Amino acid sequence: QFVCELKELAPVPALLIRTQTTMSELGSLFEAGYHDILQLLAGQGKSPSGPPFARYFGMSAGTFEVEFGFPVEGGVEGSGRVVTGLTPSGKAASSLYIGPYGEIEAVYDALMKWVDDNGFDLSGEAYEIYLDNPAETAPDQLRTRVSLMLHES
Repeated sequence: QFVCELKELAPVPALLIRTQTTMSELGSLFEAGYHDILQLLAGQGKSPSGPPFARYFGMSAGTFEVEFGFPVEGGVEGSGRVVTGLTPSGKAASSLYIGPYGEIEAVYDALMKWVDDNGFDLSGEAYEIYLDNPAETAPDQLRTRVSLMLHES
């Protein structure tokens, strides 16, 4: 029920916040951080050049790495907690998930199955691209591009 593909991601400029967090703080972290990035861009008379995303690394049960932000045209400067960087690069198993974010584990299970069957090894990092904003999109139509980063051995 999920179409999974091997994709070679090309990196582009991004404004990001790279930190470590726990599940209970994640919501507030994203709320304040994405706003930070947006206001920083606005202050410079600019805007994002792509949809927001987040990279996850570690166990959700403890403190895990989370790096998130927006792709940008570049030439923009970071400030405070916001830094300049790149969107992910390299190989990944990717699928487009549609529906409420809470039920996303379904696509992850499909992706992991795909990875095993295609002779790839997981890097451990997950990359999600939030194409639609849950504030103005009905659950059934909410798109999230999910990608599990891959190793090469």
